[PDB]
Amino acid sequence: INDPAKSAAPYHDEFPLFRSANMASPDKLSTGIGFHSFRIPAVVRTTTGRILAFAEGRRHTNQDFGDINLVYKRTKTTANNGASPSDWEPLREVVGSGAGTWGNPTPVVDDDNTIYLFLSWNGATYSQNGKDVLPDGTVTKKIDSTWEGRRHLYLTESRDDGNTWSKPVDLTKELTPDGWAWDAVGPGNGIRLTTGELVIPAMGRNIIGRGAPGNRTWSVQRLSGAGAEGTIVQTPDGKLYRNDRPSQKGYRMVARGTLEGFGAFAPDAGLPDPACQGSVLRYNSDAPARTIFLNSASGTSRRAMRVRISYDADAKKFNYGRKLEDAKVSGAGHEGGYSSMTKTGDYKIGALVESDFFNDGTGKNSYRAIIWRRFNLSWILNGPNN
Ligand SMILES: [Cl-]
Repeated sequence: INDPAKSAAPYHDEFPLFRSANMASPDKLSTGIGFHSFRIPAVVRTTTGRILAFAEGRRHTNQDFGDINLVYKRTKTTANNGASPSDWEPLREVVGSGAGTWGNPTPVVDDDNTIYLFLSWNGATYSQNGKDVLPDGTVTKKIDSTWEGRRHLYLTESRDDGNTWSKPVDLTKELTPDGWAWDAVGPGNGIRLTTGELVIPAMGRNIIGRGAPGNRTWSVQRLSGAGAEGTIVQTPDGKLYRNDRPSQKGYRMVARGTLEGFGAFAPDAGLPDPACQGSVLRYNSDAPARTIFLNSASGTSRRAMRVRISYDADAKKFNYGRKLEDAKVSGAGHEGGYSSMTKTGDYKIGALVESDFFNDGTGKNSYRAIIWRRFNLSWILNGPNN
């Protein structure tokens, strides 16, 4: 019941990291290529201490389809922990080839500091629902099971602390079941287990990496009743824990297991969710061991961002935690949406969170930005609603 972290001085700081086209100093590539919106964050700390932040750079609108590039920023040094805006490099690109969709960043850092980045891809003229109008008036086809029309799974990696990235390699035939149309990996992050394997959450399955770090053999672990957008953590007991976006608004869907198989998914009544992506983080294993969870704690709204701690060996129950709105950002829209968390080298949690200007309401022209937050366990534990 005692957590020494509560006695530490509370710390928080927050600022926009991916600045949409409507903001002052909007984020653009060195090529001059700009983006209406940034969505779908992912963040990892590498073995050097450098922080890598990934996002979908949505070129023309905030929509999930059309020309979308996979963009990123690194901390300028391995030691600055992204503490202030000046600690971050300008926007770079992992991949932006063609006018199709490169997205769903799902990174994991291997033992050798190879940073793997799993990605989803679809063609320029396809969308999840089909019949969507593109900027030039073209009407999309519905994503289907054909090679051209299906969702692909790609893998790129960096061997130089995120400085450069390989041309992404298509692993669809190997790691996506045959006959699938729609697919998703993450988005958010994969993990490295105490036992040495990599686990990457995906739609209806886990991707498992075995063998030599940065030289892994990949395989698929099929799951029953998993969601499209999943998260994975190793709980203090050493078991695996999937915490997935539900198909309908309500609660997070949770299953527990091992590399040999999982039990059933069931709603976690303690974790309301509006059918949106979430994020989970293994903080520490020594007493008191902690798992961190972040989503919108609402059955209806994405604007109820809440970070929580679980002390349970199986992460059975999370505390109330703290509303991110307790440390609100101004000038970057209405915060809430997808999120991603890492530990920093200075004993903080670093979180990326989507934000929405809502200037076009629910419409395609509403600018979307991504906020970077740092806070310590003390900040969470000293929340007024605990
Ligand atoms: Cl969504």
